[PDB]
Amino acid sequence: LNNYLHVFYYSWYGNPQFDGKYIHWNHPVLEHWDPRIAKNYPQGRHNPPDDIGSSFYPELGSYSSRDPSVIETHMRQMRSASIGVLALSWYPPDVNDENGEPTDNLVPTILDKAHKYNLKVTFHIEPYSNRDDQNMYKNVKYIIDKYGNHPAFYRYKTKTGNALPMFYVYDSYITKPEKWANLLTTSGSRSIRNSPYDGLFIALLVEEKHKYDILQSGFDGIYTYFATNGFTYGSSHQNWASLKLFCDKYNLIFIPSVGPGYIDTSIRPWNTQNTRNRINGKYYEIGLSAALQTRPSLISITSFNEWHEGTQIEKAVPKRTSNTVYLDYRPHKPGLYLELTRKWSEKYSKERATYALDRQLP
Ligand SMILES: OC[C@H]1NC[C@@H](O)[C@@H](O[C@H]2O[C@H](CO)[C@@H](O)[C@H](O)[C@H]2O)[C@@H]1O
Ligand SMILES: [Mg+2]
Repeated sequence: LNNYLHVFYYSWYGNPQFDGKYIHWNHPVLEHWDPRIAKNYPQGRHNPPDDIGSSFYPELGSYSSRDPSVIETHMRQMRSASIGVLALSWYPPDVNDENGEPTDNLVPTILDKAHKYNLKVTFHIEPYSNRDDQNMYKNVKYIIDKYGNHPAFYRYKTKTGNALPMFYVYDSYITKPEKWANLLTTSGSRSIRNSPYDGLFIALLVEEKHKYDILQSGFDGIYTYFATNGFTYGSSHQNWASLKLFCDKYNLIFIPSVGPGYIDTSIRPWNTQNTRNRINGKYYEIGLSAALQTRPSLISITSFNEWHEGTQIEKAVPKRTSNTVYLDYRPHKPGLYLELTRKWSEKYSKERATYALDRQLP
């Protein structure tokens, strides 16, 4: 069970059975800002269970994240894949993504279940409205005060520092470095550094130039998230070597994000250019291979169950409707991407041993 391997996990799915309504599966088709194109594409909310906001279809179907048996299954599948850490998409309580309802109320159950399959839960901080250095302080405090004592709570166990929480911060670069440095530098007006609420803060890098913004901000590490090689400077794995090298110079944790392919045209029909075909695993493997080159401190996986963007490694089946031929992992099985992960996880987990300065040889 590899604890240096992280996977981005979403809890925002709902169905009538458990939530009393469909959530996220019944996703709207997001309109192009230019309506003179929006009108040449589908419109409105997907009407599940047959029609969902996804180019693939889950084994569990139109499932509820509030369904213990789903959480259980999910944990089990991550375990099969030998992932130790799920990076849970998080919004503050009474707050939600624009296409969902709130999901902090669920976290207690997700931890209990992560614990039950001896898995760990770190937090993937979404860009909630008015996110800044101030409410971030209030939320870190809430998160550790609320979930720190839970034996599922993830802490990067520094070989010989303190065991430190990790916070992945999605679209960090939105908040100016001056503002981050209030919270993330030692002498910042609201610094949690050297405090009971200190952690390892991970910033999304997009453009080459975000490097320097990230240093000025006070962040401990960087992650790329994006599954589409070519989309951003970060998500392009040819760049990854330079980001490792930079991260080494400035004592930053370089966490590359590897994805098994990309397709989001169920909800962003204009977004074809970033579609990547899975090539039955070849994409995913070239991604995980390029990540291992760098000899990274952790590796992140985009994603377990981002179904809208088609980055999910979770078990998916073939399905056909009156009008839709859903994609699927055929020729191979529902578990294909869990096995490709288990494979490369055990390879990473092993290779990572030879890295440490203490474990070198004559
Ligand atoms: O986890 C970070 C990032 N991942 C990809 C998306 O899930 C993105 O969320 C936006 O896009 C989804 C559709 O892809 C949409 O449901 C949501 O409301 C958006 O916030 C997310 O921030
Ligand atoms: Mg150290």
